[PDB]
Amino acid sequence: VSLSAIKMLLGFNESMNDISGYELTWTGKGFANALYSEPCQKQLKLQESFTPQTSHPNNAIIIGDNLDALKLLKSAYSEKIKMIYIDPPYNTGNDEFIYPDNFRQDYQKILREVGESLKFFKNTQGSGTHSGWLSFMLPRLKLARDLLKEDGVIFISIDDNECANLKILCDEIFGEDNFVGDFIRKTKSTTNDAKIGLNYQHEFLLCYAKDKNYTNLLGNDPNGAWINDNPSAKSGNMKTGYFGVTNKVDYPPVGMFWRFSQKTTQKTFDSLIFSDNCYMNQAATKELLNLGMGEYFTYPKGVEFMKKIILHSTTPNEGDIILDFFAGSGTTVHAVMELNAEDKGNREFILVQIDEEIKEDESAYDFCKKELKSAKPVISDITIERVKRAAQKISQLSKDSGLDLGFKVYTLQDKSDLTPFDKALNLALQCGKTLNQALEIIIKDKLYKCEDAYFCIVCDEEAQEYLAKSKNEMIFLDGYEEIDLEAFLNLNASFKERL
Amino acid sequence: LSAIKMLLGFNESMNDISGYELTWTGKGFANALYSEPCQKQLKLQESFTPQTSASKHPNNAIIIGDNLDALKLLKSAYSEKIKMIYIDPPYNTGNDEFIYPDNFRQDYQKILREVGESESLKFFKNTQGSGTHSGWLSFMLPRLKLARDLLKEDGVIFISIDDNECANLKILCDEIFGEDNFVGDFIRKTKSTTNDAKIGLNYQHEFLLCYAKDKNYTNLLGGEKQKTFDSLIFSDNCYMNQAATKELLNLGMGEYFTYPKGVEFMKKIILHSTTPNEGDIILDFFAGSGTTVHAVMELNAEDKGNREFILVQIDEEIKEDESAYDFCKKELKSAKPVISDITIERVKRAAQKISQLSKDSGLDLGFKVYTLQDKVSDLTPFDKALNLALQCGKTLNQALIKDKLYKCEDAFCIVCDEEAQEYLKSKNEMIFLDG
Ligand SMILES: Nc1ncnc2c1ncn2[C@@H]1O[C@H](C[C@@H](N)CC[C@H](N)C(=O)O)[C@@H](O)[C@H]1O
Ligand SMILES: Nc1ncnc2c1ncn2[C@@H]1O[C@H](C[C@@H](N)CC[C@H](N)C(=O)O)[C@@H](O)[C@H]1O
Repeated sequence: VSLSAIKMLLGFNESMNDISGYELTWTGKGFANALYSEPCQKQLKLQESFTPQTSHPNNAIIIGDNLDALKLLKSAYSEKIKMIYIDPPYNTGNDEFIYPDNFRQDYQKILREVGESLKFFKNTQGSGTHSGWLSFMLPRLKLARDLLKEDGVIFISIDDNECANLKILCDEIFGEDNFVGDFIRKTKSTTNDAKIGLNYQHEFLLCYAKDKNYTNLLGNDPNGAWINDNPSAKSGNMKTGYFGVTNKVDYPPVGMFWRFSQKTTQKTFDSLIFSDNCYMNQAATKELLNLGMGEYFTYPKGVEFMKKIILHSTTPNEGDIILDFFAGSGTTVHAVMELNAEDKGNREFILVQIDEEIKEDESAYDFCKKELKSAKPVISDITIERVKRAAQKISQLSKDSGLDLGFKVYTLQDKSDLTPFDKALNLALQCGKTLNQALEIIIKDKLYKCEDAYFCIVCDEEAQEYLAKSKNEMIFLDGYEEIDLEAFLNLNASFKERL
Repeated sequence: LSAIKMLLGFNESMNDISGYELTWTGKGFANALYSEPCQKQLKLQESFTPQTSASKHPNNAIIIGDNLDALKLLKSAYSEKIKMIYIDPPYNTGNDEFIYPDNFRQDYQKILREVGESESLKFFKNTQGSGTHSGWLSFMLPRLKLARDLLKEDGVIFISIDDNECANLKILCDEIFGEDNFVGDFIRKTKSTTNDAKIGLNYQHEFLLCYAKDKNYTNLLGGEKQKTFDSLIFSDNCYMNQAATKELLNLGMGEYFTYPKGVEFMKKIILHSTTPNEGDIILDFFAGSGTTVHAVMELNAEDKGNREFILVQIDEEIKEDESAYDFCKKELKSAKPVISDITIERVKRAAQKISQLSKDSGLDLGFKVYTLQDKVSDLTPFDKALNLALQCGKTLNQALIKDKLYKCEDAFCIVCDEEAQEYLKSKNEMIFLDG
């Protein structure tokens, strides 16, 4: 209710955007940055442990908003992730994007400034607009950066609708100097929307380094750091590769052929490697068709595509962790497990997928109900199932039992429906221990032990105190549980911590 | 410092209502320079014709000077008239870093209407020095706005660019042409194996952005407007940098321009964005080595089309350590070696070789060189009249009483006295007069 010569205000604002400098602004950016600093409200709850009957699994799938997962993982994975890959929602005309964080309680708590005029900003931010999509991506990218090791990188798939906004957002978050580069993937051969004579047939894969100084994307008689690698690769040397090597006849693993026959070794990541017909959308569709989940996931990425990203951004034999927090059909872990089996590596993975209702009219709905024992069909149901089937089919073909296709499923509960185990695993997470660090040994529904530290939940001076007559190891108590005085004090000295 | 707390806060609150926008230092002055009246006029410098076709007036033009002043000056006659623009502006890379030039102009008069040097001005030019985005965007804005004015309803603009400024460019064109009028982007493979792979990356491509004046009226098929324009067509080895440098070598100009585009690349662009027989005009106001018009000539000569071009090229002084210096000052006998010299010699050599291969009397390979003088005194009467005709809607393609009166189509005179007074026979001509 004021005077339309507010050009005063609009002038002062614009001149201040000049003084403030180069920056991509948009409606709601201020709150998106505040959501990033809010405490974490969630806790992990164990749900399932899948093995494929071989063996505690080094891999993990978390169900929930990736905003909550990442906040939760920060307590133990700050500067621990080797690579992040995310295929987020493009903000196309077709599947157009609604800003979800409107609804979060901590966002409405963040909106304590004024719960009236808010109607105008809702329309301005809106649906299919850039403001909503960018607000959504900001806090999650910031957290993703927090989880990267210094030699870590993040890849993000994107199309024309938000490529440029994305690149500029990542510049602001990761530092423009840490832009590694962009990869082009060919998506199709012929277009069907050739309305103006253009056959638009590609998308983008942006790569940012946490610290580009440490980035590397390459692919005598005494023992040394050579440790000769696999003599077989997934190649095309059918006849000139399937043959025979104390007597024992060695033949190459099936689906793979010998690298021999009856500086010039490193490979660079080429910015156009994915412009080849191999990485088109057709390839992914046939992959999920063949897992029987083709009715249920409409736009997966492709395995050989993901396999190459992983191969260039990770090492085979150092427990590199791969995080994908926009999982979808789980193509990333299908790639990880499949590459790990090929070079006999130990890559670990963390997957995140929100649990959004599948609508009744979708084919996956009945599949979830009937085939997947599910009360309310969620997208994570078929995420998990695709991973199961891939792990199961890799397991059948691969023989190495020192090869880990299992994972554990976790959900996110708002911070008494927690097991003692959930309570203890949450305390160990809050204490630096990670999801792969051996599912802490059980000791009597009250005390648990991870790596070489114990985690105490029902500090009733049972053998709890008598076992804790073992010195030289850190003891953590859950300070939000109930706790007996005499036991606390008798546990006298100083390598103890209540949290 | 406590007062700043709401200043930066009122700003955030104002940006929320302002909405989505790419901002940078000096965008406001960049938009004001667009609106400043044109300060220059044209002076004929040369007329070239390859073979004895003797087509006294070529329909093709080359303008030496600042594309900013050029487009402002073409805006009268050539508004909504250009069919396809192509520009390969400076990329603002790390080595060939880009300095903002426009703050040596009537940007001074604009800053005089503001506060003038004065302590505040030393703040804006410091935050906008050397290879910043802000200087490059401020530079690109007014010229891109003018480029839009000249495109016709069915016009498109193509802009080459690399990773340094792609995203900034895409967002700047969205604001100028409308996001809906974004056509698509094309990918050109640049090389096979890169200079140095410091981090194991082999970065081998660049971008070609396409915007339409009005995406409703655009057609990028090949014929008379069927074969589509594939967004990955230039990812083939055929369009790498080595092709282009191979062509300058073949014209004897290998040592004289550094990173030229390639003829086969520009040809396919012209083929998809223009009809062969309709007088479509191609405008390229970052001429460089003039690959663009080499391509439209070579293309007109195969399907016998009538496309016309307009080149603009700044007359930047070449320095004595660059080999083209000795070349311009002797071979081209230029008093001052400027990049436009080698622009025009490449166009000439290509017109020659194409002429010597053609058997077509009526294929137009010549052009006129115009220069841009501030005077607004060193203008011959025909130049005085050329500007007169130019501002009344007559195109440079159109040809204009012995130093007294001129007739471009059914119309102009500089000295309006006796001889012309009786010359009023051709009643109903609506002839124009100067001031
Ligand atoms: N807040 C969120 N947290 C976690 N996942 C989300 C969230 N929002 C959307 N997603 C999911 O991220 C996925 C986006 C997909 N494009 C991912 C594709 C996946 N790479 C594939 O190959 O199928 C969808 O499954 C989304 O439901
Ligand atoms: N204000 C300006 N007005 C006209 N030309 C300019 C201006 N600034 C830079 N240029 C020139 O535009 C050209 C940019 C080049 N990259 C174009 C190369 C050209 N497409 C080729 O194939 O060789 C350079 O020759 C610049 O000197």
